[PDB]
Amino acid sequence: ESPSLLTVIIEIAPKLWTTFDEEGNEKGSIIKVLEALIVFLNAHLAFNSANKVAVIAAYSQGIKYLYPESTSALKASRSDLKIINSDMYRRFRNVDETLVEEIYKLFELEKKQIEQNSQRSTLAGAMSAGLTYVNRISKESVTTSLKSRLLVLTCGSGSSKDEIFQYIPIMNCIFSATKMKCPIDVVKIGGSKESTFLQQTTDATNGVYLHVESTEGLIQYLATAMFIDPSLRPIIVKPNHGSVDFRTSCYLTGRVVAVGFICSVCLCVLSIIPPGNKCPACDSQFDEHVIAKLKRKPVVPR
Amino acid sequence: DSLSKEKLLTNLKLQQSLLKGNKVLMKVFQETVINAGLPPSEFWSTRIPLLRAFALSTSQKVGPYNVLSTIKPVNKVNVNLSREKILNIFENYPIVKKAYTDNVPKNFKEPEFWARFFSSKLFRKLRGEKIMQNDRGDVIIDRYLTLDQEFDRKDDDMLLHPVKKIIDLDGNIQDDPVVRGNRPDFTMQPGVDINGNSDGTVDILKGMNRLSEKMIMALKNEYNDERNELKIDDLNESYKTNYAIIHLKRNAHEKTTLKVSNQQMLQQLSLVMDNLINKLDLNQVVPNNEVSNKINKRVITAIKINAKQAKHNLEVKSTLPIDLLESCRMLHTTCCEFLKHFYIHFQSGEQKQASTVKKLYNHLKDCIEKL
Amino acid sequence: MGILDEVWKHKLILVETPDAQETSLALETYRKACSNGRGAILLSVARGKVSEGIDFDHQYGRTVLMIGIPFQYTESRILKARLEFMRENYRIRENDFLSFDAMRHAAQCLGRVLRGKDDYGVMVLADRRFSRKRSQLPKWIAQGLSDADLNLSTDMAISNTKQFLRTMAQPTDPKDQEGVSVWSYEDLIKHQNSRK
Amino acid sequence: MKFYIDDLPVLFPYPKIYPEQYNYMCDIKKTLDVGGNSILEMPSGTGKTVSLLSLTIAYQMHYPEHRKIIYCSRTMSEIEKALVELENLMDYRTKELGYQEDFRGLGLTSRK
Amino acid sequence: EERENEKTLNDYYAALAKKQA
Amino acid sequence: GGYAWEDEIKRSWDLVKVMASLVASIVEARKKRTAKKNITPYQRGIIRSLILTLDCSEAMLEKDLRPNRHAMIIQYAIDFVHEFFDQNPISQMGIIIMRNGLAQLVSQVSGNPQDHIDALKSIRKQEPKGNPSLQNALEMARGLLLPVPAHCTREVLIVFGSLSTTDPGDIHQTIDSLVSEKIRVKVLGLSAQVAICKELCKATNYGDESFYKILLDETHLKELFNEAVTPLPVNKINKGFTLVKMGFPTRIFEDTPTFCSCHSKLVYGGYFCPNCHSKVCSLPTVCPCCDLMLILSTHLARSYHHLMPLKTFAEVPTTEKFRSEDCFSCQSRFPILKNHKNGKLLTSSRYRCEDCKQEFCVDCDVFIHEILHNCPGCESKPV
Ligand SMILES: [Zn+2]
Ligand SMILES: [Zn+2]
Ligand SMILES: [Zn+2]
Ligand SMILES: [Zn+2]
Ligand SMILES: [Zn+2]
Repeated sequence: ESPSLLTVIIEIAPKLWTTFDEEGNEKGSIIKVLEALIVFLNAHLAFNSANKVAVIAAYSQGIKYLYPESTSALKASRSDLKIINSDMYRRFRNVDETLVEEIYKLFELEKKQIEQNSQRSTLAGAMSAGLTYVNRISKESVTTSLKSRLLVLTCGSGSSKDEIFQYIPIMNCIFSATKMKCPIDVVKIGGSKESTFLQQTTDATNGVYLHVESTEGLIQYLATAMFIDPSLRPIIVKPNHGSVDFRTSCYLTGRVVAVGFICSVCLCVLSIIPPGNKCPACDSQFDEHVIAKLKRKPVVPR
Repeated sequence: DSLSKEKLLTNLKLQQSLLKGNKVLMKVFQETVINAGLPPSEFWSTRIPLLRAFALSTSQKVGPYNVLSTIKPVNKVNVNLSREKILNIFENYPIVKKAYTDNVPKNFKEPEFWARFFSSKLFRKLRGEKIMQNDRGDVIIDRYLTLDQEFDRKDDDMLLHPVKKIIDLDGNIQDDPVVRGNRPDFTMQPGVDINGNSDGTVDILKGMNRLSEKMIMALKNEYNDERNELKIDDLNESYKTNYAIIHLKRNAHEKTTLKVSNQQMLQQLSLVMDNLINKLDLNQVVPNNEVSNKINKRVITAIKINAKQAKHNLEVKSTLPIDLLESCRMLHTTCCEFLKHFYIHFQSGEQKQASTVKKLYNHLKDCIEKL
Repeated sequence: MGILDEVWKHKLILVETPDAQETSLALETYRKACSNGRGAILLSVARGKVSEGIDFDHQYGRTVLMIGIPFQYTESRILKARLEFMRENYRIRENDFLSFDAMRHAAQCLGRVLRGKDDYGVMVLADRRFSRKRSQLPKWIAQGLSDADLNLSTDMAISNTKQFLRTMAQPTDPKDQEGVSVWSYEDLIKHQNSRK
Repeated sequence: MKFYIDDLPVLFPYPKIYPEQYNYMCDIKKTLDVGGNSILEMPSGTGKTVSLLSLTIAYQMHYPEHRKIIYCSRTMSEIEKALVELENLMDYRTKELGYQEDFRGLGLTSRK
Repeated sequence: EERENEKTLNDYYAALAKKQA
Repeated sequence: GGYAWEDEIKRSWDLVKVMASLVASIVEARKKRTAKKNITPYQRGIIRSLILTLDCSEAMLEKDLRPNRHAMIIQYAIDFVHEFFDQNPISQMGIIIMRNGLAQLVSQVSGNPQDHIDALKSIRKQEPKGNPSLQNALEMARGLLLPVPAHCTREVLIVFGSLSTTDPGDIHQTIDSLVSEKIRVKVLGLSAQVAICKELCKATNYGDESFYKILLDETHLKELFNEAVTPLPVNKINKGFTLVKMGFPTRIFEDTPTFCSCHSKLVYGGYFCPNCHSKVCSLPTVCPCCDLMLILSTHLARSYHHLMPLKTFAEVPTTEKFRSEDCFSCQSRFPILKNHKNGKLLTSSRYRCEDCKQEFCVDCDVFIHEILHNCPGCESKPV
C-alpha cells in the first residue's frame, strides 16, 4: 500500500561481540548477524518497489552511515569486491555490496584504532542520527507518504550493564519517534534478558522488543516479528512479551524507585531524603519545614 | 473572607444548594454521610474547590454601567426590562430605588411603577436628556425630582475632595487672584436663554460627569507619588531579568538490585575480516528446521499471550444485571470515599485527630463486612 | 440622537465643566478610569483650562480627537482691533495671525499627549481647513505627518489608527534604538568625539 | 549621568539621554555664553524641563558668577511639575556629589 | 422516570435538614 | 476649478519597471539565528498550574480574524491544550471564560486534557456576548489557584480580546493580592496594548514587561500560543524548593474488568498505586485513594530538555575548511551554495556544534530545535 523507510541502527563493537563469542560456543557471530541483517534488508526491499533502507553502525569511537554511502565517498568512487555474488538482483546487490564495503572500511578503522578503549557507548547518538535521517527522508518528500521504522540490533552479551548516561538521549529519541510516528523495534543479542531502557523504547513507541541468546536462526526472528510494516502496524499484534514497568533508577542509591521524592527544580529521582538537605544533582537547598512533613510518622491512637 | 476553607465548611446553605444542583455528587453523599455515618465536615474537606467554584458562580456580580442609556424603545413601542437591568437601575440610581420602596409595596404594582417612571421627567433627567415643560411627566414620580436634585447635591458631598497639584485646575485660575482681563466671549461661556438664564445644557454635562464619578467611586470598596508620575521611565535603565540559573550534575549512581584483552579482540576482528574476504554465503542463514520450530513456538506463544491480553481493553458492557451492578458501583464508591478519608487522616500526621483515624478504620472494617 | 449612548458602551464620558473644581474631579476621574482599564473619553475646549498645563501621557492620551481648528470668535471687536493693530504696525496679515493662533492652540493640544519616546498617541485633525495648514504645524509634528494623510476620510483614518496601534503593541528592538533615538554615556562620548 | 559640555560639567539625573536633549543643552549654553534672548522649540515628549533644569543648575553652581534662575511657566500645575523635576535633579546631584550643597528652590503662587 | 427520583431526593433533603438541625 | 475626469490617464502599466537573492534571504535567516543565541540554562518551574482565561465578549464577534475571532481562539486553545499536555504532563490546567461580565469556570483544574478538550468543544457552540470583566476572572483564578501546593507554580494565561473591561471592584487590589500569592499572569491581547493588562503583567512578573504579547497576523497568534507551553523561568527570590512525593505505578494486566478508584467504571487495564494498591484510568493523575501523584518515567523525561537545553549551533565560516562535504546527522550533501556567480561556498549550510564541532544542515538544525533535544555528535564523542 504505502512504502516505508527501514532505518537500521546496528551496534557493532569489537569488545561487545568478543564477549558474546566467548560466552557462546561459536565464534565470529558478527558475520552471522550481518548476513541475517542483509537477508532481512533484501526482504524489506522485496516488500515494496519504492521502500528505502538506512543502515547506521555505532562503533566504539563514534557512528558512521553504512548505507547509503557518503556523498563525498560516492563521488570519490568503484572496486566491486566479490563479498556478495553478482548474479543476484541488482537492487539487492547494490545495497548488499555497499553495506559489506562499509563493514570492511569500519572494521579497518576499528583495527587501526583498537589501542584506545572507549567507555562511552554511541548507540543513542546513532539512534538520534537515524531519526535525523528519517526526518530528512520525510522532509525531503521526494516520494509521497514515505513511512518509517527504526530497528536497533544491539548486543549486551552479559558484559555491558545498564548505562545511566544513555537515559536522557533514549527518552528524547522516544519522544521524537512518537512525534514522527516512527516505531522502534529492538533486537538484543546477549545474556541480559532485561534491558529496561530499550524495552521502554519499544513499549512507548509502539515497537517490538525481542531478546535472543543465539545468533543462529536470527533471520527467522527478523522476518517473522521484526517484519511488521508501518502500514500494517495496528492490524498485527506485537509479540513483545515481558511488559516494562516504566520506572526509573534513583540518583544517589541507584535502585529502582518505589514511592519516593523528586527534586522540584531538576526532576532527579531520589529513593530517600538526601543528606545535607540539599539536592545531589542541582544543589538546591531544601526547606527544613516541608521535609519534616515527609519525615513525619503516621498517626494511630495508643 | 467568605472564601476561606472554614467558611466553606460551615456554610450549610451553600452545601445544601450544591446538593440541590448536583446529581452525581448526590449518590456519593447520600450513601456515605447518613447511610454510612461519615461526618459531613469530612465529606466536604476533600471537595473544597468544588464548593469554592459553586460559591463563586453566584457571588460574582457584573460591573457598573450606564443602564439607562441602554434602555431605548424597541404606534406601539415595547422595551424589555430584565431583572438584572432593574438591579443595575437600583444600584446606579438610588433615587429610583427610593421611589420603588415607598410606592410598589404600598400603592401600585412594579410594572405600573416602571411604566410611570419611563414616562416621567425623572427618566429623561437621569438619562441625560434635556427637560422641557411641554412633557407631562408623571405626577407620582416627579415628586422625587427636587429630592433627586438634593441627592445630586449630596453626591458632591462625597465627590468633592482635594486633589494633587499636578492636576489642580482650580489653582491654575487662582494663581493670579487679582486678574481683571478682558471677559471671554459667549463662545467661551455656557449658553443662555433670551432672558439670560441658563438653557440647562450645562446640567447634563454635570449629570454625565457625576455618573462617571459615581461609577468610578463604586469601585472603591472592600471588594512622593508625583515624583514617580513625573519620572521618565524611558530614560531609566532597562529591566534586568533576575531568573535563577541551574547547573545539573550528571554523576548519578549506577543501577543496583570477564574483560576481553586487546589481543583476542584483534584476533576475533581478523577472523571476521578473513570470513568476509573468502565468501559471505547468504544461504547459510537458512535454519536446519529444528531451531526454526523452537523459534516458531516462542513467537506463537508470545503472540497468544499478547492477544489474550489485548483481546479487549464509556465503560464496557458487563454481564451483571443493572440492579446488582449499580449496587456494586455505589458500594465501591463509598468504599473509595472512606479509603480516601482514611488515607488523608492517616498521612496528615496530626496526633490530635487520631480519634478520627480510629473512626475511619472502624468504618473501613464495616466496609469490609459490607463487601 | 443617541450618539453618546453607543459611546457609553465602551468608555465613560467626562466633560470639561466651566467650574474648575468640578473639572478637576472630572480630570482625576478620567485618570483613574484610564488606569483600571475601564476606558474614558474626555471632552474639553482646545483653548480651555484643560488645554494648558495638563498632560495626557501613555494611557491618559493615546488619541487626541480634534473637532475642527480652534479659531477665535472673529466677530468680536477686541480680536478685530488687535488684528488691525498688528496689520498696521507689524505688517502681519489678519488671516495669517488668526491661522497662527488657531494652529498654535492646536499644536499645544497635540503636544500635550507625549512624554518620553516610548509614549505614543494618534493626532487626528477633523477639519477640511487643516490640510492647507501643514506648514504652520511645528517642525517635529510636520515630519511625522506624511503627504498621503493630508486628505484622509473617516474609514481610512480608522484603518490607519488600528494598524498603528497594532504596530506599536509589539515590543521594539533595542538594537534598532541603542544609539540613534536614545544615548548612553558611551554613545554621548562617541558623538562628542565625532563632533570635533 | 555626568558629562562635560565644553568646560561645564553637567549632572543629568537619568542613566540615558536623548540626542535632542544634548543638542538643546549645547544651544542653551551657547546662548548663556552669548547672554542674549533666544527661542528654542524643544519638542514635546522629550525631556524639555529636565534638560533645562539640569543645565541651568550646572551653569549656576560651576561658574563663579552664580547667576540666579527665574523659571516662568503658564500654569501652577506646570510650576509644580517643574518643582518635582527639580527635586529629582537635586536628589540625583546630592547622591552623586555625596552632599547637599547650599541650594534654595521655591515655587511662588497666590495665597489661595 | 426521573420525577420519582427527584421526589426521593426532595424527601432526602427534608430528612437531612431534620437530622442536621 | 478642474475635474478629476479631465486629468491625465494614470498609466499604471508604465509605472511598473522591470543574483545574491539567496544572500538577501540568508541575512534575514542570520537575524533569525542571532535571536536564538541567548541560550541559558535558566531554572524553570516544571510543575505548573495553568489557568487559561479565554475572552467570550462582544469584541470576540469581530471578524478581523478568520472567520470570527471567537472560533479561532477556541480552536487554537484546543491545540494549545494538546501541546501543553504533550510537553507538560505533570502540570494541571483549568479553563475560565469571561462572558456577560461574569467569570464562568468551564473545566476544573485537572491533569486530564480530554475534559478540557470537551469543555472547549462545548464552549465553541455558544455565541460570545457581553462586556468582559478582568477582575472577576482574576478572582476566580485566585480561588482556583489557592489549593495549589507551593512547589507547583501558579500561572494564569489570559487571552483578552476587548480593549476595555468593566469590573465590580478595584482591580489594583486584585493585582496586589495576585502578587502576594506569587501568581504569574501572561496576557495575549488581540487588538491593542491595554494599560491595565500591561500593569498586571509587570506586577505579576516582577517588573518584566515582556509577558504582555500582542499578535500581528494569523501565524503570530500561532507562535504566541506555542510560546506559552514552555515553562516560565522562575525568579531567584523564589525559595520554594520542596521535595515532592510521588510513586511510579505499574500497568496492571487483567482480562476481567474492574472498578477504577477515580471514576467507578469498568476498565480492563489500569495502574495500581504503589502506595495503596488502587487503580486509575490515565496518567499522570493524583491517586483518588491517597492523594498521591502517580507519574511515569516518561512524564519526568518530557520536561528534562528544558532543564538542559542545547546551545544553538554556530554558522560555519565560508573560508573555514569544512570537516565533511556531506552532513553528519543525515549525510545530506551540502550543495554548491553559489548564491551569485562567484559565491563559491558562501553561507555554507553546515552548523558547527559548540562541543563536538560536527556539521549539520539547516534541516537537521531546525529538526533538533523542534523535535529532538539532543545533539548526535555530542553522544557519538567517546567521552
Ligand atoms: Zn535538583
Ligand atoms: Zn476511572
Ligand atoms: Zn494511592
Ligand atoms: Zn542533516
Ligand atoms: Zn554536539
